[PDB]
Amino acid sequence: EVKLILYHWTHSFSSQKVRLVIAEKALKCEEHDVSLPLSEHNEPWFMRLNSTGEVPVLIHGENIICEATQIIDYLEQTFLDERTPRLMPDKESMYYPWVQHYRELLDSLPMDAYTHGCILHPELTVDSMIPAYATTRIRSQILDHDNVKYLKKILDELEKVLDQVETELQRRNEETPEEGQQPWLCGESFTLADVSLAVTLHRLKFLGFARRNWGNGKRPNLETYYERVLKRKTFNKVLGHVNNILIS
Amino acid sequence: EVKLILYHWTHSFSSQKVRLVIAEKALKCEEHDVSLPLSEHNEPWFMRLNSTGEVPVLIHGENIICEATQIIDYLEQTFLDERTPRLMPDKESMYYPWVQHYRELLDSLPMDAYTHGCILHPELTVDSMIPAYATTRIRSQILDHDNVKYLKKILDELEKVLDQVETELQRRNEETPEEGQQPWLCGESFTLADVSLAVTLHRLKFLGFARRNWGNGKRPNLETYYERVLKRKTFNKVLGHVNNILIS
Repeated sequence: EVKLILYHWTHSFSSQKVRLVIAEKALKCEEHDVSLPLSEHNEPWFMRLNSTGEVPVLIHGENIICEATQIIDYLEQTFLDERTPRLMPDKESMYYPWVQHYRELLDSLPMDAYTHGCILHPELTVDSMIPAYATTRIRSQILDHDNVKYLKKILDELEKVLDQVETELQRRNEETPEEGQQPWLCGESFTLADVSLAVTLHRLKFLGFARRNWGNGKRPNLETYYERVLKRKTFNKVLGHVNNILIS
Repeated sequence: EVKLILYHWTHSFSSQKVRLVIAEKALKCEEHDVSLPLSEHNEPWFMRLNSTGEVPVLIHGENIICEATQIIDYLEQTFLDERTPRLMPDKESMYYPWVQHYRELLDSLPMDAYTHGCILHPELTVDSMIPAYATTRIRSQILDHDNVKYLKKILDELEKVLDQVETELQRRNEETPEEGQQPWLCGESFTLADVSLAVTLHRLKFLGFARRNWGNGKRPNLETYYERVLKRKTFNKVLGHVNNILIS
């Protein structure tokens, strides 16, 4: 039969979203982790995050797509079996603009900039999971140069995106009955915007910028969202150990 | 050992150049032809040329590149063994500007536009190898719309690129002794610009625009170049039967 194939770096933002979509849609893929346990210079996966995560690539028989966003879209378009769950509304529906908006909003964030801003400029992190011995190595080894001003700017922009999200989630909470199917950001169905939000929050925690953005009575609906998605079966299967620096 | 892998459409301009580079550099790859012998609608490979040729993808252990030009560059950069022949001059050399210039010159051509301009607007072709039954199917089935003016414009631009090439080849002929190692476009070494020129000319013949551009005393040095490269072992191994509509 025509088989799905994927070549990816397990510890990569792109691959994380793609694999989560493959699991949400119940699709069976032949995932191949191409990442090395240790680099030529014996850099673990966390010290290697600076290195490009290598955009993933899907091979569906004859078709070939190589980009997280594109591969995700292709999976949605090609697998239309009634059993396969859909992670997007119908184009005609009045949901699609909102869903796509928030997906883009969260996909526009410069995660690559953050990942380098915690290794560097580590004072802006809180409870970062990246070993500090990587900071010194990167700082001395020497992409955009290190400007605390720049890093502080994009993090203030991250606050804006997450503030919008927090508002929408609060609206969801007000609408839903206490005892009832709790909805996600856009609706009761797990959308593509939810896979972006979920992976974003998870990576942010690895960087330590999570505590600053939500917690201790800040963005409470966002805090609840994160604890909820951490328990989801799909999340713990794909992204479960992706933040553990020991497992690699 | 770290192995090379490639997923490609045998009858695709991109894959043709890449596979030719892999052969010129003597590298061993695990090429996988993903193209189908016949489509879902039973369209042979030539009637399927309209369909995107699917950019190829190289997987070198941990590294992943998915674009003809990029994959070619990567192969040049990563395989630096003395045995591996180099298809480019040294960056410092005064050759590199010229070589890269002609490579870009020939890579800028809109081959995708030509491939659709011969199926459509077939009067501009001469001895086209595409069965004419594909023309009628495409013309009625209905990317940029069909304007004879547009097609005639880009073909006049193709004449300019090939006229430059013809001039450079004439200079090569004047420099070289009759009895001596005949040089290619840029020098005695087979460059990346030569793989572009070679595959370009070969595809053009499949489209029928070859006769118009060279032949019968027109661009004689270019005609000689084409007959010469057709005999090259690397060419007949990779691109040998890529223009034969029977072999598929």
